[PDB]
Amino acid sequence: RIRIRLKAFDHRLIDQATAEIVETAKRTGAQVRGPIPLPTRKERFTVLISPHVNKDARDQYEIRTHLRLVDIVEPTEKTVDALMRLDLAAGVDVQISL
Amino acid sequence: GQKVHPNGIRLGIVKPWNSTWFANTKEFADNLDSDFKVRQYLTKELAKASVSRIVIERPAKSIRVTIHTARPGIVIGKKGEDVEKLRKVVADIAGVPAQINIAEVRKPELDAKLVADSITSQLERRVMFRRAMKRAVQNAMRLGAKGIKVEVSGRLGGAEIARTEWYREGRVPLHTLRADIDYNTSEAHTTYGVIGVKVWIFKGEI
Amino acid sequence: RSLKKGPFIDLHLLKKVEKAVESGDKKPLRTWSRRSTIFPNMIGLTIAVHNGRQHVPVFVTDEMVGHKLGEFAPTRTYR
Amino acid sequence: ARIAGINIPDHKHAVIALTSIYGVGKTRSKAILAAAGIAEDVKISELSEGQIDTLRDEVAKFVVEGDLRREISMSIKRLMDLGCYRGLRHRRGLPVRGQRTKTNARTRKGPRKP
Amino acid sequence: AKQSMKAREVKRVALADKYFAKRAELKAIISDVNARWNAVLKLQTLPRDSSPSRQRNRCRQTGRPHGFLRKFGLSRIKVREAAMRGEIPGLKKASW
Amino acid sequence: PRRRVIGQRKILPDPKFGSELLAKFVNILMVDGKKSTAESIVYSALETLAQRSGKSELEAFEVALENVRPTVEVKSRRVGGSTYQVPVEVRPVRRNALAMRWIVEAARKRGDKSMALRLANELSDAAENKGTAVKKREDVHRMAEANKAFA
Amino acid sequence: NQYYGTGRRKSSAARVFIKPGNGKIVINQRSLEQYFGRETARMVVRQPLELVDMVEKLDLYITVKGGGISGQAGAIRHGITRALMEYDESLRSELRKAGFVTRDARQVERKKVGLRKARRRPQFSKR
RNA sequence: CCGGCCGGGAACUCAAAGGAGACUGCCAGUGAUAAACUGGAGGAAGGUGGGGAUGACGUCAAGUCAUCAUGGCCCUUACGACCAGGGCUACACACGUGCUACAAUGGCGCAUACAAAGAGAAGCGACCUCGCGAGAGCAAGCGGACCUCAUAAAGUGCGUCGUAGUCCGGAUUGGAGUCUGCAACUCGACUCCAUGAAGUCGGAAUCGCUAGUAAUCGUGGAUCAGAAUGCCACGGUGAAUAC
Ligand SMILES: [Mg+2]
Ligand SMILES: [Mg+2]
Ligand SMILES: [Mg+2]
Ligand SMILES: [Mg+2]
Ligand SMILES: [Mg+2]
Ligand SMILES: [Mg+2]
Ligand SMILES: [Mg+2]
Ligand SMILES: [Mg+2]
Ligand SMILES: [Mg+2]
Ligand SMILES: [Mg+2]
Ligand SMILES: [Mg+2]
Repeated sequence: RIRIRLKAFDHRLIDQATAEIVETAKRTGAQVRGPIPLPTRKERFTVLISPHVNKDARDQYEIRTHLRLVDIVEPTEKTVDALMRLDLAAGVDVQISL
Repeated sequence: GQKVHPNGIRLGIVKPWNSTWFANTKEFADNLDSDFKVRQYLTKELAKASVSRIVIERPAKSIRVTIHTARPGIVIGKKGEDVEKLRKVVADIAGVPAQINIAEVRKPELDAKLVADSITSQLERRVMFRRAMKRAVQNAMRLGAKGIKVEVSGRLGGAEIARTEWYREGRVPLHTLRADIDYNTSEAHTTYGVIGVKVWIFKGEI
Repeated sequence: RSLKKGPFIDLHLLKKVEKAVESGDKKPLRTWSRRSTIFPNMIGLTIAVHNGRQHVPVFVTDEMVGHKLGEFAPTRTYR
Repeated sequence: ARIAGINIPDHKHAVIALTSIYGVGKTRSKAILAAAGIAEDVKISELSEGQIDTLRDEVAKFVVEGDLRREISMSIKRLMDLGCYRGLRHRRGLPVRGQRTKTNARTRKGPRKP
Repeated sequence: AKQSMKAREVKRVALADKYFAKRAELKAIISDVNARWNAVLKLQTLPRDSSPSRQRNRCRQTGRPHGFLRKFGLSRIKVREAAMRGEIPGLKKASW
Repeated sequence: PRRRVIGQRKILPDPKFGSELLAKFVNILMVDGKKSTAESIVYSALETLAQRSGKSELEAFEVALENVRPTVEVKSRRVGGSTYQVPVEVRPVRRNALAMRWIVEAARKRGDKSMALRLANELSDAAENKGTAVKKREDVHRMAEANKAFA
Repeated sequence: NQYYGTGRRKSSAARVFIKPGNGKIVINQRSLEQYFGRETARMVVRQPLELVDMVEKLDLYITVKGGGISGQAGAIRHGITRALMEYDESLRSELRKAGFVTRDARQVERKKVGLRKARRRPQFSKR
């Protein structure tokens, strides 16, 4: 009925508002198709390192972007107030709809 | 040149990040500029307020901004006073609403950046560069600090021809990733030119 | 050779072409418009084509048509 | 086995022997044996007189050979006459399309010397 | 990187949308099979910087038109300067 | 090879005979990394050999190989001024690596149509030592012996 | 029950299900041939049935993806020995000495800024 | 509807978190009963398992005042600033780095099998339809393990070419076109049709690489309206040799 996408660059954290959310579901209402991992779109930016000349220097950075699914099948008005008003983790992107 | 920046090589572990928000490409850009626009402005204001760090998080249509300082009261002003007129301009820059925390800095002698700036502002004050490094390194070992080093660069005192000079008292494993190292920069804008400061401070491990 | 959907030509040159069609030619005719495609209605005229340093006289004809004004105004002096 | 051009080709598959004409390259030849009712890979053995001259017309359709040559010079001359960039280019022995001449213009500039 | 070169780029984006995207889509359909009256294209006398592709793309902090990166909006030189102060969320020296 | 003396990765003895040896052959004749086409060429050059000699397969290559096998070689030795083209005697282990190489190397420089063929014609000619490879050994020989003086 | 082993090689992933029936073999819902029997490695697939006989003693339906001709057939090769699992460890010792047990971990080594391709170095001249 | 497609299935492949695991520790010889090496066991992995990142005090007044910053210097109705057009793309040459070849381990037609890794809203754009084609019109899905970019190529199968400046090789030029963009003359990329140079494997001399490497085959990306033989990534097939 409701599934929540989670994205955030911090791995030791995304699954710790995943757990928090899964927990504030299984304790209230219930169901929840566990929390699903889901491929980590990781960019990469490789840049020239010397301000002038020396194209063999180069720094190589990446930005990992982590996913989490959740999926709650049974939507109890109560389990739908568990997410509401109890949430935080100001650095996870949470998508509620599809 | 050839030493990997000590803070950045640690981010993944044992070292934070002074911006922590999520954005997607599209806005990722405009936020990044917002950030280096609020720190720019702020650092010019709390200039002589001993601010060592300003963290940023945009919590969904919101910007939080902590200001790790070592003179909380001077930042805060007469009960809530200045923090307000900051809030104002900060929300009046980021283009969204601005809350604003003011974390305090104990044992600032231990703070890389505040250290550097100290030496940095002492050079513009016109004091012996030898003496000022020696002070740094001391009050630091003084209050703990398993190590520290501080070098300064060029025109040191004035010389037509430019030098450096470090001062490694204690432990500093810049190869040991676990090692807690608070590293930083500060440039002093003297009348004979510009001297660059770099302080490493070895706090711990694990 | 590109274009496909409307030969190009600047207005402020084209209205220099008609201030001499009706009127009848004058001396040369200065343009910095090496862009424009030469049109049938330019034959017999003498547009001056800027090539960088100054404007080169060029008498149009019945086959300098699908060619840019600037094809007849060498830009790099080589010798 | 002349066809069309002073040229007198054959002794292999037809679709290649046809290209022999100045005026044909693969496509126009495929179109030829196709639009004249012949099989690409057939030699001129088996290919009796009847089939040959049917082709001769099929190629006679285009401006091949001598005329093509004549017509191609015609063009190059036109350019040069108008004193345009691509014309002053043909005249000056260097390459027309835009290629660099700071180095490697050789095939149009001609084997080097001084 | 030379004020006046920035100030151009600002004017370039200003105009880039004052007109184009809007006014210059009296041009979008205008040049497609609605055929014809050629006064349709002729119109292009609109400033010049009015076109988007007339915008370079500058290290939002410094100016450098070279070594830009869209994600960040900066030149690799500032990208790394921020990179090593945290500054860029999620961005660390990667390996694999 | 300065300090860490080493061994040998042992390849997978031939997918159509069960032979370490020939699988060195194919690798050796293999090019641009096309094992597929590579064995295709020895199996069908061994197929023209095969019947044309009649003497089986395995053991027919083994003779032509036995021919262009080299017993001694001239090893450089640049000492003060002098080259010193020292003859010396070679291991069995490579003695057929070479031989296989000089064969593969020869047939590549032949004037026939197909590499299968060229290869075959080389195996054949060598069997009755009169080929380019045999010609090689009869110079690695002529070139030892002429500096045989040394020892 | 379906007795089985995974097995993979170089980005390939083949799963192998044994069942005592015949000597018929199906990879990706395909004849052994119809996939690559008649190709470079048609014979390695059988291999894990050397000292462990069959001819038509036990059946294997298997699927594999990722990598290529040799890589996939490598995985399979693993998964058969890995499924010979079930039938004891009194066979998984000459599966050792044969080597089919081992996971060949050779991967493709990345392209490293400053070289052409992992090890290939851009040619240099002193002047 | 023989499409994992609908129920279902939680097994397996994978997915991203967390753990375990390899330590010369075990046997054995070698070695001063040391360090270590060597070989064997077991094991997915043996002897820093494979790769990355990480570059000490320092050397070259080495590079960067043009990324930015800045001491001094100098111009200020000009060394600043606006617009146009042109130039950085020139061309007797010389050198460096690369791409494409000289060919049957190949060319070519046809059929056909097997990857990885990434990108995407002012975006990726299916489908359908039009066009020989580049493309064009229309139009669904997808902020994306869903949708699109996207139909890997080597390979394998038949077939043809028969050692030839060739059905090898594609330069150069003619003509006609497509898309981007106010704008493709200078100077964009691509496409159709014709054109078919040099080149038959390269003097002296000289570079790379020790294994999933070299060699070879395709794929993607950053910059970017457009403009990759470069650059940064990605798997496929897959060697030779070290006294
Ligand atoms: Mg050259
Ligand atoms: Mg400036
Ligand atoms: Mg641009
Ligand atoms: Mg590779
Ligand atoms: Mg210097
Ligand atoms: Mg210097
Ligand atoms: Mg200044
Ligand atoms: Mg330039
Ligand atoms: Mg060809
Ligand atoms: Mg070659
Ligand atoms: Mg090495």
